[PDB]
Amino acid sequence: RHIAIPAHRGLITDRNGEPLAVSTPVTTLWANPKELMTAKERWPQLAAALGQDTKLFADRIEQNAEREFIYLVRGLTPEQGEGVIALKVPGVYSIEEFRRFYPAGEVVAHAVGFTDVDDRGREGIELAFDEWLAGVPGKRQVLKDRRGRVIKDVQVTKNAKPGKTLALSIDLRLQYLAHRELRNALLENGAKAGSLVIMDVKTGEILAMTNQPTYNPNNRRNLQPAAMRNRAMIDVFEPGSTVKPFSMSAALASGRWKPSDIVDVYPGTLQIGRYTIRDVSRNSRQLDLTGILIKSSNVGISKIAFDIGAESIYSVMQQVGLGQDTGLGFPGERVGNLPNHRKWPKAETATLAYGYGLSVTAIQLAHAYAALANDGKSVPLSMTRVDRVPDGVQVISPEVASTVQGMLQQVVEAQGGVFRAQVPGYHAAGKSGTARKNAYRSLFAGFAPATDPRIAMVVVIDEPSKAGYFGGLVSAPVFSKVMAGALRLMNVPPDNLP
Ligand SMILES: *C(=O)[C@@H]([C@@H]1NC(C(=O)O)=C(S[C@@H]2CN[C@H](C(=O)N(C)C)C2)[C@@H]1C)[C@@H](C)O
Repeated sequence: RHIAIPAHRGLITDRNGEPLAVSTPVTTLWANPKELMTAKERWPQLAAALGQDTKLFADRIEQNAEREFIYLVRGLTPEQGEGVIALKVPGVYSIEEFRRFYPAGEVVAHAVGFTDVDDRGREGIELAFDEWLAGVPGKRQVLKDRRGRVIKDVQVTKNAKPGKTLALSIDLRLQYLAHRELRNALLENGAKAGSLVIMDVKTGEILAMTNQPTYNPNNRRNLQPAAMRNRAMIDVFEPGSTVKPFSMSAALASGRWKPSDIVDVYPGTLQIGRYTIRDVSRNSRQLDLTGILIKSSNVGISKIAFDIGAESIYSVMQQVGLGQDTGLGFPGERVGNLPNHRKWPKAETATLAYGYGLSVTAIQLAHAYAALANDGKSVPLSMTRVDRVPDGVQVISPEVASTVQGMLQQVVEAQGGVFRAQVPGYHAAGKSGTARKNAYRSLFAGFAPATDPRIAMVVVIDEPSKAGYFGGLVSAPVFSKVMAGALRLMNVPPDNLP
């Protein structure tokens, strides 16, 4: 009785108007088997025109002989569709439909996602913003005799309303740079999987989100399953040392600690009841707060955690969004877990403090660094272009955030620091770490320009079979290269000036 009139699906562009998902006209062929059944001699030419086996085609028509609508083929070009319609096969009609094509392809596959056969969002932005993008389908009334001769297509019951254009937060230029550099780093280190997230610290915008391995959304016939995984939003891990700047934020906000305060960590181990906290680097006695970060001392961070209490640490981590909902409403996005133990024994206090007491995603870690870089102000995450920036929330006092930024600038720039993360022409800040899932990931989280932050970035490189990945060796060089390129693409003035 009714045949739907598909609506033009809204265009998806990057933030600069570059096309990412385009509704393109296609011609679909359908048939009324009751009418096709009267023209059996035409079937082989029809089957041959559709590149279909004559018998498989005949069986399909015979098996559907009492039906009034079946699809023959979907998604042909207008010219191909016209050519078959030009054979004048009785009971064979055409529907002008729309099919999504993804011009940037594998470069932004997970972020954009894709639609199903019926042009409905199935993954990523296509799904998250399906109501905005879809539009309203039309309706046409088909009236036939008491069998299969089309008596009336009388009218169109309702016209189609097209979907709405959507500009993503993604900057395809930064996305391409991140994609290329993550693939390069994976090949260099013998790694197979990873993610790279770039964020605008002032606006909450996700400027880049790339996952390796990736896939071509235009050709989804039996791909590798690992390729489909949106790692940045789905791979949950214990962030480890990358959350020590948050434990430091709690220490500075407690009123008990100043950056020049000292902690004795010798001999790089600390016994707490039956348990032993151990530092990987064990060449220290007295360290200031910046030194605890540079040497990544678990003993140093744990002693501070015992002094200030785990409640203060848990609260900073919860306030910056670690193990919390992002509010993006992105399909398949995971939350992780930040356990609120209410009362923490010494062992749980220490493990929380050096980041093995919680599980987060790369997106949550990048959002947490954005808050720190944005002078302690958290702006809601956005996968769409943000024109009017929300007020956000002051989650870390501006004083504490500015102090920790300076400590992280020293982690990158000071003697003995993560020098492979330095960005020529700029001052940069960040912290390397080894994530845990035991499966490991090499991490670098940071932001730049260090003295007036604009961009936050997280690099996650998955550690294969055997260890040996140090975040400072593996992920830090990727941060340097992508950050150098992203700041220049954004015309951010160099801050490393005399
Ligand atoms: C945190 O993730 C763990 C520590 N964090 C780091 C780090 O700084 O990435 C280290 S590695 C330690 C510090 N610098 C040395 C280094 O980078 N190499 C010699 C290459 C060794 C620890 C793994 C923490 C939870 O133990």
